[PDB]
Amino acid sequence: LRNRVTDRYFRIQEVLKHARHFRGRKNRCYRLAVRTVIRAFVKCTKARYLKKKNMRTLWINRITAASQEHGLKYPALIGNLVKCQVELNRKVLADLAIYEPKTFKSLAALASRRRHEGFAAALGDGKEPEGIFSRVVQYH
Amino acid sequence: LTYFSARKGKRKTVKAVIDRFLRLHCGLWVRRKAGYKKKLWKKTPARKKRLREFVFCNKTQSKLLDKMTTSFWKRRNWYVDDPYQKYHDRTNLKV
Amino acid sequence: ISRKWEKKNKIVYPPQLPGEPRRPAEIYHCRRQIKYSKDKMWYLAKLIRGMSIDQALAQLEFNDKKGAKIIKEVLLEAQDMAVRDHNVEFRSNLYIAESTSGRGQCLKRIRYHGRGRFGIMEKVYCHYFVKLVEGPPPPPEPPKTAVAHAKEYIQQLRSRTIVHTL
Amino acid sequence: NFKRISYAKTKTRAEVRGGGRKPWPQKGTGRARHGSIRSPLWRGGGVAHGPRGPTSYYYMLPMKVRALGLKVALTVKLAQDDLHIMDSLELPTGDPQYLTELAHYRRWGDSVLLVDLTHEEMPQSIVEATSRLKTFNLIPAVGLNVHSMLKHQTLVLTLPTVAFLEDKLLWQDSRYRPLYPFSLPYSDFP
Amino acid sequence: VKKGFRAAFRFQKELERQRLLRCPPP
Amino acid sequence: RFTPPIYQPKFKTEKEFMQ
Amino acid sequence: IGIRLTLPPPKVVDRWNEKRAMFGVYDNIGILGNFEKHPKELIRGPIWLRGWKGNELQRCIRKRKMVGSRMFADDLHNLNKRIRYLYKHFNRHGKFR
Amino acid sequence: RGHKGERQRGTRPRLGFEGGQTPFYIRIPKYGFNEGHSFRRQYKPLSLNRLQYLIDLGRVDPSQPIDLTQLVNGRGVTIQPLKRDYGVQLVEEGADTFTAKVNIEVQLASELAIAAIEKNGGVVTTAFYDPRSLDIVCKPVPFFLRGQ
RNA sequence: UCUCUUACUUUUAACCAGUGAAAUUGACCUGCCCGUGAAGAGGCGGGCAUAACACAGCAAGACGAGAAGACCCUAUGGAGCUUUAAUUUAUUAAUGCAAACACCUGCAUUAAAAAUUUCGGUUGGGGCG
RNA sequence: ACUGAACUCCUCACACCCAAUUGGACCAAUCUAUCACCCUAUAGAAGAACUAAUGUUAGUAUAAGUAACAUGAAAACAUUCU
RNA sequence: CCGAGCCUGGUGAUAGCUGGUUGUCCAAGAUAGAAUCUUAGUUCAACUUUAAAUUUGCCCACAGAACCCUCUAAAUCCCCUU
RNA sequence: GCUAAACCUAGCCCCAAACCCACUCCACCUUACUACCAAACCUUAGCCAAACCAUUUACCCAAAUAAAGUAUAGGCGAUAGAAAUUGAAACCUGGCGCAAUAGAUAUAGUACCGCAAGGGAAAGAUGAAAAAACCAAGCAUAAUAUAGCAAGGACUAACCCCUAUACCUUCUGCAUAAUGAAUUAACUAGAAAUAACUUUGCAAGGAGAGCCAAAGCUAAGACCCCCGAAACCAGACGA
Ligand SMILES: [Mg+2]
Ligand SMILES: [Mg+2]
Ligand SMILES: [Mg+2]
Ligand SMILES: [Mg+2]
Ligand SMILES: [Mg+2]
Ligand SMILES: [Mg+2]
Ligand SMILES: [Mg+2]
Ligand SMILES: [Mg+2]
Ligand SMILES: [Mg+2]
Ligand SMILES: [Mg+2]
Ligand SMILES: [Mg+2]
Ligand SMILES: [Mg+2]
Ligand SMILES: [Mg+2]
Ligand SMILES: [Mg+2]
Ligand SMILES: [Mg+2]
Ligand SMILES: [Mg+2]
Ligand SMILES: [Mg+2]
Ligand SMILES: [Mg+2]
Ligand SMILES: [Mg+2]
Ligand SMILES: [Mg+2]
Ligand SMILES: [Mg+2]
Ligand SMILES: [Mg+2]
Ligand SMILES: [Mg+2]
Ligand SMILES: [Mg+2]
Ligand SMILES: [Mg+2]
Ligand SMILES: [Mg+2]
Ligand SMILES: [Mg+2]
Ligand SMILES: [Mg+2]
Ligand SMILES: [Mg+2]
Ligand SMILES: [Mg+2]
Ligand SMILES: [Mg+2]
Ligand SMILES: [Mg+2]
Ligand SMILES: [Mg+2]
Ligand SMILES: [Mg+2]
Ligand SMILES: [Mg+2]
Ligand SMILES: [Mg+2]
Ligand SMILES: [Mg+2]
Ligand SMILES: [Mg+2]
Ligand SMILES: [Mg+2]
Ligand SMILES: [Mg+2]
Repeated sequence: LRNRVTDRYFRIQEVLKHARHFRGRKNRCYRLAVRTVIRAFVKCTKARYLKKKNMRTLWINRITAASQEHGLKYPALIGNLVKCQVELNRKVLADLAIYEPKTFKSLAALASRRRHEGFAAALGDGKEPEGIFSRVVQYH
Repeated sequence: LTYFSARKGKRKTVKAVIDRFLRLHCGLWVRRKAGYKKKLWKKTPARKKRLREFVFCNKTQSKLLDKMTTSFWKRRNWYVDDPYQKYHDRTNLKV
Repeated sequence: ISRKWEKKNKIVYPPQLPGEPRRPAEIYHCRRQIKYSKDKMWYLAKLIRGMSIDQALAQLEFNDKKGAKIIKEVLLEAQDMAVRDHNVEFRSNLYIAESTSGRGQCLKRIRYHGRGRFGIMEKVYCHYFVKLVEGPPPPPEPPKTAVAHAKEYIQQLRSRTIVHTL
Repeated sequence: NFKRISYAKTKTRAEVRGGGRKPWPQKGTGRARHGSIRSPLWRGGGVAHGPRGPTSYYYMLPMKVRALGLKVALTVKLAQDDLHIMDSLELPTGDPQYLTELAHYRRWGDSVLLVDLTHEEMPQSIVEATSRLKTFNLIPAVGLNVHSMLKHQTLVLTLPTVAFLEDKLLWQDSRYRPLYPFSLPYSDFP
Repeated sequence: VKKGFRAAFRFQKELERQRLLRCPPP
Repeated sequence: RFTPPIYQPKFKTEKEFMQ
Repeated sequence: IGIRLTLPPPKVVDRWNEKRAMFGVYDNIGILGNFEKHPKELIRGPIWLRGWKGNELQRCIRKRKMVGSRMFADDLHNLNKRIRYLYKHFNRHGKFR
Repeated sequence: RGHKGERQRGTRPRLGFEGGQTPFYIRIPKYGFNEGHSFRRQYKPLSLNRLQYLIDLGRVDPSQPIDLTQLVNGRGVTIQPLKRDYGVQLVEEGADTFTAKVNIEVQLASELAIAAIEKNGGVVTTAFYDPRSLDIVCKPVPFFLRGQ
């Protein structure tokens, strides 16, 4: 046996270290461990997409809850805030709902106010003055 | 073919190829048309002329014949009165 | 083979300071190459795990298993050497701390089957290991009360945080 | 590598003793099908692709390349201040201690390769001194080679030796293609 | 017994770490 | 049609403790 | 576990033994010695392998030709079979044809 | 090696075999292109251009008679006695701008080459060497070592 | 035997003590209904169910396990048998012609006995095509 | 209106998601030359890397403490009885 | 374990058939056919890969590409400019 | 902490060199190892290749090289293959060989198996003196708690929540179908040419005779696996 692997222990250990926390023979038997570890790593890579997605649905759920406290629906809040030219993302709005409820009520008030301005503009077809909060800051 | 001889451990020439083909030094192989001696009575003069021709081979055919012959058959030969002497070298060939 | 259990009685601790609680005596003893299954031996080892020396000896005396008398012999030897060599005050004042069976070196034999075919029979051997500690046997862990459960549950509720937020 | 002969050999499945008969029938048993107990898969079988026989590693670089090698090595020795020229390799005493301490004083290095023109007409003093020593090595001019020069830190040549080297190495340039081996007589060569 | 030094050395280093982890120095 | 049984070599099952 | 629990005994190599110190001397015997000898003559080994190189099959043919008559019967039989096998392998088997 | 098949198992059929169809190399009729190639006489060409070059560079000496030995020693021409060379053929190439008075002995000479030699006041002769003597004349020193 | 089965004894059984195999095994933290996957799901989707652990029964499922099959097809893979398949007559027997003065030898012919080798492709499959 | 991807934008980065096949950049360990000297460097070599062949040998599991196996009775252990 | 015993050798028999073919990372990369005792295979072409040389490639606009059968469409080929 | 793991050296391999063996006594071809009575010479075949097969299909023969894979031979197919001619340098005690699944089968042709011919193993490790620590699988320490390829995202928190149809290989394509795997350790599978490409040397010449050459020649680097039939033949052994 002119050449034979002397470092096989370490090669096994590289895979096995990731398998320690598994249950059953997967944690210790290399043949089984390697297969589960490949799956673990693949899942880990694909989970990044889901993490981002799940955070956003969580934020929307929380925003919905907080809006509903003020009698406003989720689409109403987000839509009207955008129309007020305020650009607050869903993460921050959810944070505000939890931690700054007075600020959130203010934002809910603003959204509601803008919503009524929209309805008044829609009802008042033709030549009518623009809503006070409806008017938009122009950038050039 | 025999890649390694039992006696010498050398590549062997296929003698069939030597019996049928001429190698020009430039790399071209010359052959007779198949069936040129066959049933000439039933063949047109134009066809008979086409048959009585020395024709070159494909790249793929040339590559086959090269592999089936040793280096001896590929050497430059200075025959005293060679009818194919002029055809050994290429002139004004671009790629 | 390894024989580490024997070497455990060879440990010498430095002399204790006057302002220190008295160290309980520990005795390590084993029987090697018992002709008996380790799996069968396990039940008897498990039986006497928390027990005092006298309780264990009593239980073993009235057990019908082969391994019971072997453990009884080992326990008696351990009790004797505890008093003699390890300076244990009273032979009664001992309890089983560790009681374990391990595999022994085994022999392969042939078992003839009812054709040309056969099987490989294995002559089982085991080791019995015991650790005795000087002192009364420690009281068994009391069953969890309703109040303990209640407290744990409140603790869980109080521990919880607003997750995935600022 | 050119001198190398590897003497490593392993038995092929053919060469391993026994293994003629089929171990068991092909279809009958639940076992995997084998036809010899001496196949590479088996313990004590022949090797599939192991070293075969004495193997030779022999090849020749062109003569001109080898001569260029020598020239290049000499050039590099001079460029890096590792080449020294001597009128003669004559010592007052045959004591190896003398030679070592001389080299230390001259700041030659750990290892010195000394080259004389010819083996027979080597001075007795240097022969006596160098025979005992390990790092100091005495070779005739015919024995000069790239491996030795690279292995030794310092190269020491005699003035006869330097003239000899120039002649032999420069002959390689401005020579014809050989009609036959140079061992055979020519008009001008020997 | 496999010829080589590097693997044995690496393993000595591993055992050293294991000994240190099992019995930490004061 | 029929396959005959194969016996293991006897030495395998005839091993004893070394003393 | 196939790893040793102790370091192997340390290897001491005398880089300046006579064999290593005088390695390569006379490699240029021809070019520096009026071509009286070829460097190939300095090769010490089997009769059939002196200053010649070839693949396994070529080597076997050469061995059979040169020292075949002096060989032991069993060794000669093995060489015959080896040539016979290598013939079939090199001529009839492979990827490129 | 690709997917499992004859190629992948390493048992791919011989060069020239077309999988059953009559092979290309077989299909073609035999013709005597190489009928007596071995028994054909071959002559290495020496252009007047090359000869002039050798004279100018001093490789050959025009003061003495120029022969096969002289040409070979000058290394102007390489003659292989085996491979069925029968000597040197003097060829008309470089007839113009050949200005040398030489006594040359060649195995074959073209009309124009002879004319070129004679114009400059030189002498050309045509000689025959059999394979054995040709070997001897081209490499005299090895022959002398033979002892015969 | 059955209508139509019953009772008892022995073996087995189950429990206690001793000794202690085999086929088998990707890993399993190993549910149900409907659907999907050309059939077919413990594991996929929609519903439902669900503290966790033995022991004894059972054979509906795990296309349950081990070989050994039977059917169809394939290989320019085998083998046995037959002949009015092809190639032979080395062998045997007889005959004729040489040689030799009936036998032996050489050549040729006729038979017996064998020997070597094969049995293309399409058309349900088989016969006639 | 809103939700909704690896699409697109955003901050930073970029060779870093095809079967067979083909091209390239690295490289574990071993031996050798010369280094290096708590384990390495540049080269030259080669029996140079195994989650799979009802693979080979060895160890140990699963089924499984399962299937299965064994000693007629009393007694002074003289003996007698069935 | 007899439609032809067993053992050894030839023998590493042969197998277009079944199974297997061991470090890391990146890149390019898919379905016209012909012949064949041939359709479980191979050879040539087509496609694919690499390196090299040189100029066009693709997309395309006018113009242009059949009568007969009594009918016949989406289209195709060719193709400057871009 | 059990079972275990670990080790270095018995020996072997290829060469070189050198031409080996051979009676204490007694017994030993009869049923060998039992004191003592009336005849040898004789074409190998076949597998295999020819993609079937039927002629045919390399196999030492007097020592390198070159002529030359040339002349020749051949279902002129697969393939086989000279010679004339040239010419050969000689320092044994070495190893970019193996190190107990390796290297011999070998601790031994023993034990064991078979009527016989015949097949044929396994394994050992203290120290100068015995007149002196940790690591495979399997387990134990230490059984288990709704839910589901056994994980991943996570989380204060093991589980609960959400996401996720094992791996390999095969079939024109598909996996989820079928094949293979109890697990661990060790062992176990790409060998070479022509021609091209890349890098040097020299250059109308290159090459350390032969060979090639209308920029070529010389040298180097870089491409061609493993296991498995039923068979066939030869020589033995068996009623
Ligand atoms: Mg029986
Ligand atoms: Mg064999
Ligand atoms: Mg099985
Ligand atoms: Mg088998
Ligand atoms: Mg076989
Ligand atoms: Mg071996
Ligand atoms: Mg394929
Ligand atoms: Mg296939
Ligand atoms: Mg039961
Ligand atoms: Mg029981
Ligand atoms: Mg079993
Ligand atoms: Mg269903
Ligand atoms: Mg479901
Ligand atoms: Mg049950
Ligand atoms: Mg299932
Ligand atoms: Mg057949
Ligand atoms: Mg056959
Ligand atoms: Mg989104
Ligand atoms: Mg992204
Ligand atoms: Mg994108
Ligand atoms: Mg990118
Ligand atoms: Mg390997
Ligand atoms: Mg492994
Ligand atoms: Mg395996
Ligand atoms: Mg059961
Ligand atoms: Mg029972
Ligand atoms: Mg095979
Ligand atoms: Mg890509
Ligand atoms: Mg045909
Ligand atoms: Mg076919
Ligand atoms: Mg096929
Ligand atoms: Mg155009
Ligand atoms: Mg065949
Ligand atoms: Mg061994
Ligand atoms: Mg062995
Ligand atoms: Mg473990
Ligand atoms: Mg779930
Ligand atoms: Mg299986
Ligand atoms: Mg009889
Ligand atoms: Mg009888």
